[PDB]
Amino acid sequence: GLFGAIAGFIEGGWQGMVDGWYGYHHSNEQGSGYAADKESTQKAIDGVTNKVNSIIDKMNTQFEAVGREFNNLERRIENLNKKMEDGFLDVWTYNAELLVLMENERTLDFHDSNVKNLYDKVRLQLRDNAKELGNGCFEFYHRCDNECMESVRNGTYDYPQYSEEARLKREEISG
Amino acid sequence: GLFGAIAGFIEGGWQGMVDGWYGYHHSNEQGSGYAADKESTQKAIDGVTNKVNSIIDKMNTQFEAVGREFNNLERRIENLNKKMEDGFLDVWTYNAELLVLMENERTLDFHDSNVKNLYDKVRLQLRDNAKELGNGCFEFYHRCDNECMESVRNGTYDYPQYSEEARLKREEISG
Amino acid sequence: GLFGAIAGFIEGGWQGMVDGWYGYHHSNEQGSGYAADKESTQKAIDGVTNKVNSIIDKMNTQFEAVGREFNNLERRIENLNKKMEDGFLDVWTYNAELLVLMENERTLDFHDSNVKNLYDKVRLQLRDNAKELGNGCFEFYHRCDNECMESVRNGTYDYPQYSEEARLKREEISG
Amino acid sequence: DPGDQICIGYHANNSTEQVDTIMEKNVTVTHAQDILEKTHNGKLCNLDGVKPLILRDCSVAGWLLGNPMCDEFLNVPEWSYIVEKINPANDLCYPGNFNDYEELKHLLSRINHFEKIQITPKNSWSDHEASGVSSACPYQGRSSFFRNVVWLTKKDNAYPTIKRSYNNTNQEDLLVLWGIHHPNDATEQTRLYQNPTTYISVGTSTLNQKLVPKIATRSKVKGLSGRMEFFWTILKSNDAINFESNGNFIAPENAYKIVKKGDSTIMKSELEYGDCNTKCQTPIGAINSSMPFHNIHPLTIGECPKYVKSNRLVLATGLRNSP
Amino acid sequence: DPGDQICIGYHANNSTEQVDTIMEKNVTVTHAQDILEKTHNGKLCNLDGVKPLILRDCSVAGWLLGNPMCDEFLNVPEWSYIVEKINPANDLCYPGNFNDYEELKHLLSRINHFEKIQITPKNSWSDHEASGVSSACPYQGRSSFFRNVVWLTKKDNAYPTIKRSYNNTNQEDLLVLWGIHHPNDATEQTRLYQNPTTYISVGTSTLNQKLVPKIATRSKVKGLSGRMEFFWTILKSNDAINFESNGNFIAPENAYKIVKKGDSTIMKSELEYGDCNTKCQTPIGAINSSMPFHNIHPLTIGECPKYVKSNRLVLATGLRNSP
Amino acid sequence: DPGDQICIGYHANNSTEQVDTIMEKNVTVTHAQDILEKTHNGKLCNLDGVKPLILRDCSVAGWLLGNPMCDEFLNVPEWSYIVEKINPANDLCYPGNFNDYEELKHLLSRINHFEKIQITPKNSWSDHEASGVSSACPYQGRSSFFRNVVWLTKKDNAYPTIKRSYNNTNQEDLLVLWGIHHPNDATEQTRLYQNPTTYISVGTSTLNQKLVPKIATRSKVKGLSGRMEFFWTILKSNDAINFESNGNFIAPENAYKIVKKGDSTIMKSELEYGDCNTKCQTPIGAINSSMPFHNIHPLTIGECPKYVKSNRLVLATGLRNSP
Ligand SMILES: *[C@@H]1O[C@H](CO[C@@H]2O[C@@H](C)[C@@H](O)[C@@H](O)[C@@H]2O)[C@@H](O[C@@H]2O[C@H](CO)[C@@H](O)[C@H](O)[C@H]2NC(C)=O)[C@H](O[C@H]2O[C@@H](C)[C@@H](O)[C@@H](O)[C@@H]2O)[C@H]1NC(C)=O
Ligand SMILES: CC(=O)N[C@@H]1[C@@H](O[C@@H]2O[C@H](CO)[C@H](O)[C@H](O[C@]3(C(=O)O)C[C@H](O)[C@@H](NC(C)=O)[C@H]([C@H](O)[C@H](O)CO)O3)[C@H]2O)[C@H](O)[C@@H](CO)O[C@H]1O
Ligand SMILES: *[C@@H]1O[C@H](CO)[C@@H](O[C@@H]2O[C@H](CO)[C@@H](O)[C@H](O)[C@H]2NC(C)=O)[C@H](O[C@H]2O[C@@H](C)[C@@H](O)[C@@H](O)[C@@H]2O)[C@H]1NC(C)=O
Ligand SMILES: *[C@@H]1O[C@H](CO)[C@@H](O[C@@H]2O[C@H](CO)[C@@H](O)[C@H](O)[C@H]2NC(C)=O)[C@H](O[C@H]2O[C@@H](C)[C@@H](O)[C@@H](O)[C@@H]2O)[C@H]1NC(C)=O
Ligand SMILES: *[C@@H]1O[C@H](CO)[C@@H](O)[C@H](O)[C@H]1NC(C)=O
Ligand SMILES: *[C@@H]1O[C@H](CO)[C@@H](O)[C@H](O)[C@H]1NC(C)=O
Ligand SMILES: *[C@@H]1O[C@H](CO)[C@@H](O)[C@H](O)[C@H]1NC(C)=O
Repeated sequence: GLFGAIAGFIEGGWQGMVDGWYGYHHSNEQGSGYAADKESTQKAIDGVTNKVNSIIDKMNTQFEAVGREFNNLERRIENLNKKMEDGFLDVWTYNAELLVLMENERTLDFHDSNVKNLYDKVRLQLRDNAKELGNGCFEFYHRCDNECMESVRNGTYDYPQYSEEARLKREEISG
Repeated sequence: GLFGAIAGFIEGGWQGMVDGWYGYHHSNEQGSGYAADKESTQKAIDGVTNKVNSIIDKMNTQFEAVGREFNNLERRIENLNKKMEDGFLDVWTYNAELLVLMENERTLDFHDSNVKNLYDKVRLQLRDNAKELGNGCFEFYHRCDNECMESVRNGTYDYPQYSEEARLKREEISG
Repeated sequence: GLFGAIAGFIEGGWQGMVDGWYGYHHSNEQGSGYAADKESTQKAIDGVTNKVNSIIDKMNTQFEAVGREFNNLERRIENLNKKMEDGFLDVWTYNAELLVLMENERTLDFHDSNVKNLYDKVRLQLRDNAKELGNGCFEFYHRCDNECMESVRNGTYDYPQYSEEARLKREEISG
Repeated sequence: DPGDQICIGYHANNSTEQVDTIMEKNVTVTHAQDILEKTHNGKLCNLDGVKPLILRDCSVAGWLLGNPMCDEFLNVPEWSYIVEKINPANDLCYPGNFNDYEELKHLLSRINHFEKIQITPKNSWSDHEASGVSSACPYQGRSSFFRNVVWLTKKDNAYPTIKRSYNNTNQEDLLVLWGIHHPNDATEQTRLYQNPTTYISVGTSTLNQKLVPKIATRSKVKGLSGRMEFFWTILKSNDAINFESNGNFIAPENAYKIVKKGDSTIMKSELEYGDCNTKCQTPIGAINSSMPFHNIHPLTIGECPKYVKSNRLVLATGLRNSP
Repeated sequence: DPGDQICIGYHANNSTEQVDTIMEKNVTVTHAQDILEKTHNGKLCNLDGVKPLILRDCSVAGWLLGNPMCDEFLNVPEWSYIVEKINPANDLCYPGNFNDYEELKHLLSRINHFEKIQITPKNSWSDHEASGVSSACPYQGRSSFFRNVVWLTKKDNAYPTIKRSYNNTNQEDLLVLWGIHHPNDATEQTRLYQNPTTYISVGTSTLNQKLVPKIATRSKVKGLSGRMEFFWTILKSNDAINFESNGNFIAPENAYKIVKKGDSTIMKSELEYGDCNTKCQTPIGAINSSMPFHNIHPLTIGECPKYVKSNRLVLATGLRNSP
Repeated sequence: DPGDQICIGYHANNSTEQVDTIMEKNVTVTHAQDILEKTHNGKLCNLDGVKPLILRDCSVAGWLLGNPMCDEFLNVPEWSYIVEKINPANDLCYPGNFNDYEELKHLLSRINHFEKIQITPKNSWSDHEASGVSSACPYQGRSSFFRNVVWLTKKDNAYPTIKRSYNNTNQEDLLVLWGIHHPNDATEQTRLYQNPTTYISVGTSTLNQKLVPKIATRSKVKGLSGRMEFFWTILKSNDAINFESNGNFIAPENAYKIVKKGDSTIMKSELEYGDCNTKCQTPIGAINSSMPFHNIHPLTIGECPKYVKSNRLVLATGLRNSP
């Protein structure tokens, strides 16, 4: 695919995460758990619903056929009439099928763009206070309660405020 | 965006940046400043200009309506003439709106892709001679005059020639 | 392209590689050589073969002109018939020309996305057991035979199995 | 040792729904939206509140002229649209043709309401016989004729020249109908109308017509070698129509006031009334849907979805689902 | 201390222009390009150098036959296109009809110039009276007639048989017009043409026509119950036309040589000349634009943008603008 | 030193194929696929196994009426399509016209085979001379006429009234042809048919026709100013056609049985037979191809590519090629 994320460096989804489309699974001393990133999910539920309404409204003015009748010595214009009406039904049938194929292709790659951007969102936040495992998981270098995990999800995580305990730990691995 | 650069990890554009579409905010000993990357902007103006030329000439052969008159016992063919002409006008009105709707969205994502590729253009060149601050900015582990800055913008930045000073400076921070 | 791989941070293609579209060049003690990633080229051939058939099957129902004759006092409908048939020929000519331009552009960006996803496939496996040179190449921090190279090409590369030999080597450099 | 962790991921579920794209067919997805209505109720219904005019085995010609087997429609109320069978059985009961029939039909599909009136009473024909009848037009086992026109024949042994006129003092326009009889031979001609060489003249502010019978021998149709040929005109308010004839004249008795115009159509269908109500009607059944597309039939009336020839149209709304 | 920096960014401005996409509406952008023309000048102009033929209250029929109220158009110069009102006041002044009118108007849109010539001098009729006139066709307060055809009647008490002929020895083709009068009763037919039973024969290498009057009773139109029916043909270069009649004949006096051929059309509009000039004209105003599209009117003539029904059409050229 | 490496890259070759995009033209690529057929063989061939009916210098009317100069076609075999020249030489040899000709030609495009039969023997006219002949219709150095219709004239000094009937007892439907003669003056009318005032009646289960001659003065065509006007009808199996006439009647001799209906067309071409074979034929040459599109001619018959007005259509299959 166009993306590398869904069915990529992250393989498979979480059946246990049933609150949104995108979010977090954390695993520390205070047990495990899931959390949905609403903001990125909100732009996604709003983004796709804009799409489906625009396509419906672009099609409200579309060819409508009406019956006309002809006698036995009007074969030529009867044939004109039939070929013209058939012609428009083929044109608009092509227009709808091809449009659904094209926007299906973008919709799937759209969710995918949002997964990679969210992953890149936190990788840019933590930096050298964590390790990239390479499958969507980050194992960081200090301890995080149930208000630290919260600080990254609302994007406030102060990097140097945890740099030291981390600095100690990566030197301990460097031992 | 679909790439994460515009309105993403780099926030907002620079009103002080008025020489191109994409570029740099540089800050060394010789003060502050703005600078445009010329090379990538030409391929960008050429790209949008080809698009609009392709979009116009693809529409130059299009249905033209002609007035035709019918008497009072030609209501059937009068009606045929009207549906056929109305029919072609809705088809080409649809064709023109949908093509502009589609290529707008791709034009915006073409700019987003071009910024990210530019960001990765300097990031792949510097590596550990600088740090990603997380906002599009790179802070060097050494000092860069106004002749170092140029070598990255024309893509010649000699890495090993400055690797030691950076490595020393970074160990000083890691102590 | 929209991804930066082909004609981007990777420059030029390899004429000597004649078994696939995307792949690997290895350089160890057992000489050099070229090698194609079969898996990604096949899914790439399947995508394009599906596309070209889809474009053919979407055009199988298309307007067909039939000859009709009119006498010297049927000029209005002779003109109607001619314009209706010419009208459909202009519409289906536009549909085929434009579909080809659009899918050409996406086909080219499909290969571009596929080269970069293969690159991140390898970058994610090695991490700090190798270095990004910035041109599509990885310089290892240990030794790779003709069975280590193979473990990376099929994605079985065991990381901790080389974590130690490597970590020491970069310290010799970073000291 | 393992420290604390955090991971990024996406939703999956037990969906099995598939969408298509141009590079790949049958892709399973978490959430999808079908946008194609594929079902109808198989009935003919009211459009909004308004009932259609459902002819049975009667054709448009049969109704307006008043074929005796079509007495159900002698006075119909306002309709919303009209339904007619492919090959109605009760058409022109006496053999012949209906001049400019297809143009009358097109006019009829721009009309929602007629109000029938009598313009020349059957008891005004005092020098001719106004009781013509044929076995090709039966009513209750006995011979009859069209109810809205009259077959005039000789009285005593004479057919005086007819001069009759009618002025449309109504505010709305009138649909007027009449005919001419073509006999089989010279002998039959003199028995019916006495005079051997005849004509019919009809005049209006815009109509200027002259008809002469064609006397000759033709194949038998329902046992008859004679023919009847019918005509129509629209008589505008405050105009007058003029008839003059010395034989073979099938004269007007009733005509129609055009009371309301609007969107209507003539549907070709074998169905009958279904005692239901809808906002979208097709020849094979009605539609109650919110889908933007449908694929049931191209000839529809009312507030409907758009027609396409597709078997499937389903949109991906969610994301790709893990096997 | 902080060392040196370098940052990545894009252009921004004080722009407020907005474009649309399928996922998001009213997105404000730094650079955009309009491609839809929405303004016209509201007048009728010359096309290139060439002035259009603007009939005022005249129709094509009024013009070509020579309605007495249309003497303005007795000899018109070369035109670029023709402008006509929806319901012109000077049409057929004597009530009746113009045969194959719409086909003739269609022929007219490949013609840019007529050159009128005489076929039969008004003083060449020495055995008929050639001065028929009617109050339905007034000129300056008195009774008159069409100028390009002549109304012949009996002289003394006779209408001898007419045999008249013409060979088109010109290089170009000829548009020839003629007619027949339908009286109200036998007395008028005798009063005007003496012979009770009459005909008109017209022959060409390809035309073989025979007309007979239809004498009958009709409504009064502008006080009259008589009717006139007009006919036309194109006479090929080097062919000949032959006329024969013993009554009811409205003979040709003038005919038209088609001297210049090209592209033209007939526009329906209420406007009058505007002393302006354009290369693209519509029925409600002219266009001076460079946009690839316009949305004024579907019927244009000249070198024009393509017509679409959009209210707005703007293309994103720049990038998304920061709030 | 440099250690061990592994690098990622893509395919290149020495190809010269170019593709176009919406943002960029002439992009060189490793692999491309042509989808537009641009070549034809310039000949007229059989369609599958079946040979076409190639009229030479004969037109369809000439063939069907049996112009004595089209005797090659008196009895043709089953055909796949029909080839007719733009301006055929052997058409109506006696000047005149063919009624509803273009509707008949349209009917013919649903027919693959005729079988000619004789319905009225030339020796059945015992009170008329059935040997009419003209110098405009030559045969072998002598004057002749159309073979499928017969020119009847007076015998001794009389022309009795004809009452003749034919019942189509064939299983298949019949194409029946007939005509009427328009003389130049009353005198010629008397030497050929004796009676001054004549008519022709034709009747069927659906047809009720009456023709009257138009005696008049016309230009000479091929030295003649007389005219012949022809008519046609399709007589259903087991129906009958009835003729009644006292002059100017061009009676049927041979008629055509519709033996096979199917897909056919009438092509306009100047070319001649080429003893070849194809499955796709156009008026200017045949096509043997596997491309999904072609640009040779819009008028084709058989199993063909889709027609477009493009000069080039090439699809990108590979990637961009490095110099
Ligand atoms: C219409 O007039 C043309 C030309 O003028 C005539 O030619 C003189 C001989 C004489 O008849 C003059 O009084 C006329 O004005 C005429 O064409 C000519 O016909 C004559 C007689 O055959 C020949 O000279 C020649 O055929 C032709 N001359 C020229 C210079 O073209 C037309 O009659 C004839 O036209 C030609 C083209 C043939 O088709 C011939 O059969 C035909 O009768 C005349 N139109 C008609 C319908 O008679
Ligand atoms: C039918 C009837 O009784 N009409 C009465 C009037 O007679 C007619 O009225 C009209 C309108 O007022 C005209 O004057 C008619 O006269 C003309 C005409 O057209 O103006 C006079 C022309 O000179 C004459 N032209 C020729 C060449 O003969 C023309 C024609 O004869 C007819 O048009 C042929 O169809 O008629 C006139 O005939 C009457 O004047 C009025 C008042 O008394 O009352 C009406 O009832
Ligand atoms: C149909 O009958 C009506 C009713 O009488 C006629 O309209 C009236 O006629 C009177 C008598 O001259 C006159 O006051 C008006 O013309 C009209 N009055 C009203 C109140 O409507 C009508 O005759 C006349 O109608 C006008 C419009 C015009 O055609 C005139 O020439 C005509 O005689 C009758 N219509 C016809 C066609 O005879
Ligand atoms: C054409 O000839 C055929 C052959 O005889 C007629 O069909 C037969 O007509 C006889 C006469 O009454 C009768 O036995 C049948 O009607 C029929 N029999 C057979 C074996 O075919 C035909 O005339 C008749 O055709 C039928 C269909 C019906 O319309 C009847 O009314 C009619 O007399 C002849 N065609 C015509 C037009 O008369
Ligand atoms: C897609 O799935 C449907 C579901 O039954 C199946 O019938 C069809 O054959 C499938 N198409 C392909 C190309 O496998
Ligand atoms: C988009 O902007 C226009 C102009 O400012 C405004 O009229 C319109 O209402 C906006 N869109 C919506 C959905 O309101
Ligand atoms: C693209 O290349 C072809 C190959 O010669 C050339 O004919 C054509 O002119 C080129 N395109 C343009 C726009 O000139």
